[PDB]
Amino acid sequence: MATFVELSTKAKMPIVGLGTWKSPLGKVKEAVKVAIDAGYRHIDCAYVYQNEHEVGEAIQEKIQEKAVKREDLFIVSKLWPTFFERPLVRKAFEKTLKDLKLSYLDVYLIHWPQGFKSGDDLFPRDDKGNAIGGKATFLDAWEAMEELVDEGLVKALGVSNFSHFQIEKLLNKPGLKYKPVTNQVECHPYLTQEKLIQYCHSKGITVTAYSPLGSPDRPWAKPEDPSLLEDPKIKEIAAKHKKTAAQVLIRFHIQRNVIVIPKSVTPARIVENIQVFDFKLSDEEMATILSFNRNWRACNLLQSSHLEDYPFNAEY
Ligand SMILES: NC(=O)c1ccc[n+]([C@@H]2O[C@H](COP(=O)([O-])OP(=O)(O)OC[C@H]3O[C@@H](n4cnc5c(N)ncnc54)[C@H](OP(=O)(O)O)[C@@H]3O)[C@@H](O)[C@H]2O)c1
Ligand SMILES: O=C(O)COc1cc(Cl)ccc1C(=O)NCc1c(Br)c(Br)c(Br)c(Br)c1Br
Repeated sequence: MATFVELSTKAKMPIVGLGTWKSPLGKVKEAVKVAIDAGYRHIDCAYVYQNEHEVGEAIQEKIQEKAVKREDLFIVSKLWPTFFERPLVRKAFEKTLKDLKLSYLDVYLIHWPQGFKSGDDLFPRDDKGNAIGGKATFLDAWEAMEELVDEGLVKALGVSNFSHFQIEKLLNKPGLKYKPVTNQVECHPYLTQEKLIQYCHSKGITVTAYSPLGSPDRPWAKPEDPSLLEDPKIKEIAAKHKKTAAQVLIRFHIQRNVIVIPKSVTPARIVENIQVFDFKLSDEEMATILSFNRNWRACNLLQSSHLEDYPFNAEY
């Protein structure tokens, strides 16, 4: 189904993908199967979601049943920041690839720019809940990740939650073998990322929008927190096309040429979320939606600010 966004490597990244954060075991498998049936080809995964082994089962089921070919799939995973020391990059990725039951990843992302204490405690923190840093940096990680590409275990590298300063830091590293093909960040009408998107696009870096629906199931959600799916102005635009709010929030990205990865394990929503290629938001509707920016992050902590390379203090 989906149209694509051309990467700098000329690989074609499907513009709508399936999110898998918090997709439970015993539902993520069916989620993936339904999505591939509905025409999804891009699946967004991560080591830290601890459900890649169930994602792997589903992908293998559908390739073996002729529903899809491996080369038409676009599989993305992410390296967690406790594994930034070189030998741990390899062991984490190998766990990821084995779980996914694949011979290669299409894209491997640095999940978060700050290094955390190395090892298999994924969330090292002090008593007060603040992150514990490790000395390895995202540049150390990138180095070991470039080997995976040399060996063809990964077709391309990317970053996630990077501000333009840290991408500059990355692109200006003397000795860089490969460049990031995407920057995966939170993006939606409340956090429109105009400056970051402009920046990345000018450096030949695509943007992948995460939490496009305002991530309404996030466990740290307060009832006073803004809710994009219930936003009357968003709902007004959807009604105007006889579409759902989710469909408008997804199509918003497509029209900015931004890749977008709504998560669902509900078959109807998964199908709904990819029916976004039969309407168009007008120029005035795009303008209106863009105006909703209030720099609101659904995904934030301030529990790791004390570490170097915190991405959200910068303006973009
Ligand atoms: N790189 C990063 O740091 C990072 C951070 C956050 C997220 N992620 C990626 O981005 C993906 C998407 O973001 P997200 O999971 O935070 O939240 P999201 O996709 O904005 O929203 C997910 C929530 O919306 C519900 N939903 C999905 N479609 C719907 C629809 N059509 N109508 C009403 N509700 C709907 C889902 O419910 P059901 O599942 O019950 O259907 C789920 O509760 C993640 O799954 C993950 O792959 C990456
Ligand atoms: O990546 C996903 O799909 C799910 O993302 C999450 C899931 C949970 Cl339970 C809690 C927080 C997030 C999240 O904010 N991720 C982006 C993010 C990460 Br990563 C890290 Br590390 C830090 Br520090 C900060 Br701040 C932020 Br913002």
